[PDB]
Amino acid sequence: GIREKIKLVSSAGTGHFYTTTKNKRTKPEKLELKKFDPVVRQHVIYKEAK
Amino acid sequence: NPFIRFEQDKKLFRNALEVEGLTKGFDNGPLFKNLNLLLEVGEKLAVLGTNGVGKSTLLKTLVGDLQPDSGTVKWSENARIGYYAQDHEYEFENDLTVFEWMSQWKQEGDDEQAVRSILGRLLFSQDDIKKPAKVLSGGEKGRMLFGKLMMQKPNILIMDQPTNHLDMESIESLNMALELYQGTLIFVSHDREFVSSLATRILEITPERVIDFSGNYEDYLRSK
Amino acid sequence: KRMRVIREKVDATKQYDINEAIALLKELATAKFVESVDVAVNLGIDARKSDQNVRGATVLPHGTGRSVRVAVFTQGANAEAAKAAGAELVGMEDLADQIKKGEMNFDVVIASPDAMRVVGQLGQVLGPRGLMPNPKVGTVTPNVAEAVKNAKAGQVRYRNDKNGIIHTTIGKVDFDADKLKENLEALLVALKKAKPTQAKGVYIKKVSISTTMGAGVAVD
Amino acid sequence: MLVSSNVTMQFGSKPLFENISVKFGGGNRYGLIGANGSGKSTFMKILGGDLEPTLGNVSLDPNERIGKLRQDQFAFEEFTVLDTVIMGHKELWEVKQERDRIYALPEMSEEDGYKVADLEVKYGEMDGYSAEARAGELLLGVGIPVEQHYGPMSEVAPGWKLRVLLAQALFADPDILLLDQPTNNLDIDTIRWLEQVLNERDSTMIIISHDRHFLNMVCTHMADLDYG
RNA sequence: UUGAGCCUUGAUGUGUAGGAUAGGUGGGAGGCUUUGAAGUGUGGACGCCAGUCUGCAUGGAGCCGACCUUGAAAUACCACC
Ligand SMILES: Nc1ncnc2c1ncn2[C@@H]1O[C@H](COP(=O)(O)OP(=O)(O)OP(=O)(O)O)[C@@H](O)[C@H]1O
Ligand SMILES: Nc1ncnc2c1ncn2[C@@H]1O[C@H](COP(=O)(O)OP(=O)(O)OP(=O)(O)O)[C@@H](O)[C@H]1O
Ligand code: NA
Ligand code: NA
Repeated sequence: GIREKIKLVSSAGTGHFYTTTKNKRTKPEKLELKKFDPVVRQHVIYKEAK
Repeated sequence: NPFIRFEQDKKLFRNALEVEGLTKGFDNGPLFKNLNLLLEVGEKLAVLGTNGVGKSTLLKTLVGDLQPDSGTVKWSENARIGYYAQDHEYEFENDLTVFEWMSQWKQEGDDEQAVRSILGRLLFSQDDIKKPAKVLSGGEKGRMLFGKLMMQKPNILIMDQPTNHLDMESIESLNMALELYQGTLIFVSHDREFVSSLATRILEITPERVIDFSGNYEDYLRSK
Repeated sequence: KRMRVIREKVDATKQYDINEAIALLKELATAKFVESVDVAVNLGIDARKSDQNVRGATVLPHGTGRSVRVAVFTQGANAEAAKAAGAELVGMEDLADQIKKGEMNFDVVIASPDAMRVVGQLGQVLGPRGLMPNPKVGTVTPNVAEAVKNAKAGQVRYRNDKNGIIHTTIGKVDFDADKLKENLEALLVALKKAKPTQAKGVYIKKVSISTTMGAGVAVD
Repeated sequence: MLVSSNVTMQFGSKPLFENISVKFGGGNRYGLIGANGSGKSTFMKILGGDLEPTLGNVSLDPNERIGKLRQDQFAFEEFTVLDTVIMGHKELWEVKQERDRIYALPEMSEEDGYKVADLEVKYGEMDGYSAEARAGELLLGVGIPVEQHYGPMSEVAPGWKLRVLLAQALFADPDILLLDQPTNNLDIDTIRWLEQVLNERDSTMIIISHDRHFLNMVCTHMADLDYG
């Protein structure tokens, strides 16, 4: 529907991303969640991308 | 085509302006010497002149912001002055939103409705009013100041330079809005068609004599 | 006379040889002067780009033929070491505001990183002419004693114009022809060594040794 | 000899111009027009490369010069008139500010040693030693008198303020994204003046003004951005 | 007839402030001039209109340069563009 797909690309430098959905009409700003990066095995920040 | 119309609140009857002698000059030869003036409740008084002769400094001291070496400007008994400055950027600050910024300007209307309609009448969609009022651009900055005088209902108007960023359709709406306006306004515009069609009583500024009045501005140039 | 007779005698349509060029260069002898003859090499770069610029200094085996009044604007121990190198200045701003204000100029500028005084003292007068030694060119270096000897040794400086062509002093007529050839080879090799990395196309196209008061002849 | 490329932008709900795909080049001046509050100013703001779009179609030409007059004609009441014109050269301005922290620095560091030399050699390479004089002749050439060269921009009439801001844009650049709505300078005399300057200059320029007559005399192509 | 590229030569290109319509790099301050000059009158062309400019003999052999306000020096000179 109105909810489209984004990917949260990690900030640890490695290429890893959690893919989710986000409604843009209500909120046009980015998403920032501290998630787990299996490449470096640590909890790092995941800024929205794509 | 935004739909704007200005309506009065008390409608003074005899006259508005009273200027005896202005003699205001910043750091050079004074831009005007005396400028005896009277408005007489109407007389849309298009101030004119080439840029750099001080038509905006005349209006700024005509409203009482810049103190002149004059002897006061003597507004009427119940004048409600509405100002649309040539530069308008101090108003759009402190990161109020579109709905927030518009809301404080009112006297009797309600806060939720009757200000959404006025703000939304001039082409502001539902999702356009939930963003900061400083991020607006150009005509929307101008369109706010037209809406600002909607609810204020200024009995006497100024409109320093109204047709600046408007998109050739708001100009047709603004030209129509001031045409049926009842009351007094003292504007200075630079284009010809806006001044020509809109009612006028010319006061051109050239060094040193300030020529006053020739009628329609279709006759002011015809006299040349 | 000479400027209208050197034109027909020496033709620019044909490209000459190195050995002949030095011989014809001294062949003129029309103008009695020091005649510091020189060469302008058409470097192939895009001077519009800031990464293709060539700006450095090199030393010739025989020298420039003249000692530059290398004032040392390096306050501290550099002045003590540079006092025995033959410098006409000490490390301070004294030779830049009163000495360098009404004074005309020095020959070269020796810089000391420990003193940020002569950097602004020259300003639009001592720097507007380009006399300020670039930090990467060795004019302003961590030390002052080593550079002073090399500066007097004939550390020639070369920069591109707006087009990207380089010409700097190589020697005088008083130097014998064999000396000049080695001096020319010293410039070309260091110029070729310092040629940048984003330099598409052929680098050296035209090389033309010229007289101070005469003409210039193509070499290759 | 180069051209520009495509972009796509959105500041929230209902994205604005949705996969634009255009090219600007040659000598023709694309007059860009559009209704209020729809692309235009922010479309070519993206083109300047200072801010990047959301969908990111990208439009690159990083070799030649871009000079941009903007809509905020009062964005500098502080800088003196000579400083605003010099600041039109972005590389020169940013270099000078970090260079100018010499007399404001009472103590110098070791790493500052060659840093001040590194900035100064860049200053001379792009010949900032004439920027004040180079602008002055140009600034005098657009009609600004000498006596106000060193004065602040706060004390300059807005009609005059466009003549300074156009001189800032004209800094030897073979394209200009002109946000010039000749708002204050509508003397007809000054309007007729600005029509000669742009017409007799060969550049792949863009003009955005709402003046129907002004777009006739100058622009050759139009790039209306109306529906989507 | 008209566009586009290439070679060759010659011309060509200030306000701020001056003796002057000085493009950039600085090698240098002595070249230039009678392989006919200073100034004189005589004609193009160009010209943010003062002037560059070169066919012109006669007149016939001194002009330039350094200095001087300048961000910068100077058709004084040649070359590489
Ligand atoms: N604060 C000030 N200090 C010094 N001079 C000023 C100041 N304000 C205005 N001036 C000068 O006095 C005159 C008044 O110009 P002003 O700013 O009032 O606009 P204006 O002449 O009406 O111009 P426009 O038609 O372009 O809007 C101008 O010549 C301006 O340069
Ligand atoms: N920072 C921002 N983030 C998101 N959306 C924005 C932002 N700034 C502006 N917008 C939106 O983009 C619209 C277009 O603004 P823009 O600056 O492009 O004006 P414009 O259409 O060129 O107007 P004018 O012709 O009056 O200059 C605004 O009305 C606003 O809704
Ligand atoms: Na004004
Ligand atoms: Na805009």
